[PDB]
Amino acid sequence: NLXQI
Amino acid sequence: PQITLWKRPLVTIKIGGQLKEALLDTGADDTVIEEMSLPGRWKPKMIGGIGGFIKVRQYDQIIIEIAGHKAIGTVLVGPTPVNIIGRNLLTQIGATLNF
Amino acid sequence: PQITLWKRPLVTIKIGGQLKEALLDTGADDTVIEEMSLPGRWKPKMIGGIGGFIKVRQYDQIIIEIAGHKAIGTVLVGPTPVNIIGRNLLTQIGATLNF
Ligand SMILES: [Cl-]
Ligand SMILES: [Cl-]
Ligand SMILES: [Cl-]
Ligand code: NA
Repeated sequence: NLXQI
Repeated sequence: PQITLWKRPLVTIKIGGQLKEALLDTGADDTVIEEMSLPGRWKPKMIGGIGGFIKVRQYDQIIIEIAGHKAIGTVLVGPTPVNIIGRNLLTQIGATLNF
Repeated sequence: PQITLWKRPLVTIKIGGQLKEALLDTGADDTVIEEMSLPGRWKPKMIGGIGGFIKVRQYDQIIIEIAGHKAIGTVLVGPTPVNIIGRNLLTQIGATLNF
């Protein structure tokens, strides 16, 4: 899992 | 505390009287929690991640405890794979990255 | 250093002989870099986050310099909107979260 803008 | 990164940096949060687990995430501008009820009005926001953009509900001035530290600020609610504590609240609890 | 989180924690990296800017991302299990060539064997992988999943190429035993600190590990390459240094390489440079 990678994870925000 | 000092948290190493060999495992996911998961902590307990308290929001709406409810305990939840969340990830401390320095790569997130904003705090994002799974679907739940929060008080007050919300406003629209679009956020971007690795897979593209999603719509979320923005709730301002929400009281949340993070690893026993009090914060009051913006919480986004939407379909996130994991609850994430982002820089907007990491700065409130005094967190820094060190190496 | 000690990096505060008022701003995105962006650092310079060197990978494949190239300088890039990357985000130090404690919410990321893995390191993901924008499309580039790397030497050796790779295999396909799917990785996910907010917004869903993307397909990447997985390269193992890649060396990267992160803010002057050398580390080796797996690097994923694909259409990510931001270069991300994840926990698999943050551990190697001794990064911790502190509050
Ligand atoms: Cl805030
Ligand atoms: Cl690795
Ligand atoms: Cl360690
Ligand atoms: Na390799």
